[PDB]
Amino acid sequence: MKYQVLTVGNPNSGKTTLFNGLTGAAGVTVEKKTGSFVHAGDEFSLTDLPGIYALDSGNDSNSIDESIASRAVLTHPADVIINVVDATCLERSLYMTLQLRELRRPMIVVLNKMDALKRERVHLDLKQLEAFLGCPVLALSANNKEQVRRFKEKLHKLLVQGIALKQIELHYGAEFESLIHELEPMFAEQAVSARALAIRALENDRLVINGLKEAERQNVEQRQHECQVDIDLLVANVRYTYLHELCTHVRRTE
Ligand SMILES: [Mg+2]
Ligand SMILES: [Mg+2]
Repeated sequence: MKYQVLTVGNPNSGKTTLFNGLTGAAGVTVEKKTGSFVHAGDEFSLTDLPGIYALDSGNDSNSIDESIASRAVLTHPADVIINVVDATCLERSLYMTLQLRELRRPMIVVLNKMDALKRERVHLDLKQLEAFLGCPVLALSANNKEQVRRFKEKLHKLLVQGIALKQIELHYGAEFESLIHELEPMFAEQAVSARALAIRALENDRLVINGLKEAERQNVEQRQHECQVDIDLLVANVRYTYLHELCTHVRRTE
């Protein structure tokens, strides 16, 4: 059975290096490479998504690479999404990981360059990271082809066994959570989390909004204005707080 795998991550996070090591052999050719490798009589079509720092659609140009990647994660179905994070800049790369896990999609966090972090006298509790994120957090180094081969086996087992996904608990605020629950039913029948789609709708992500009827569009529009706090400010603040406490727990100074 053929399995669709999406490799997404920050630019220069090792996301590209993993894809080339695994698969061997468009209009966004910056970071749109499709590859294939076979393991245990099953095929693995991989799509290297452009390196991005956050999720955002475009049509405004200068953001085509980002728009392509954001669109794929939100529409293009995939059996698992390999999110590569560079341990050296841990906090920076986790912003997309938070948005990714919010989608409630099969996810595998692959921590890269863990060896370099040891040299900086920084140690990481990968196990504690797995508990907070609720998704498989695997650690390797994409440079090591030996470790890359070991990763193929872990992925195949994980894909067949099923990816256990413990929903991330965020609680932006009852003020925001009330609005989210009111828009959740519109996105029930999707491929991504209905909750996440409403949050993106409340952030005025036109990509999600354009799939809405004009009437439902006006209903969503009104919710943005009938707020005592700016949606963008509130969402960003909650996301930052979670990231900071997460990093301070799993990290260790010497
Ligand atoms: Mg109200
Ligand atoms: Mg209109």
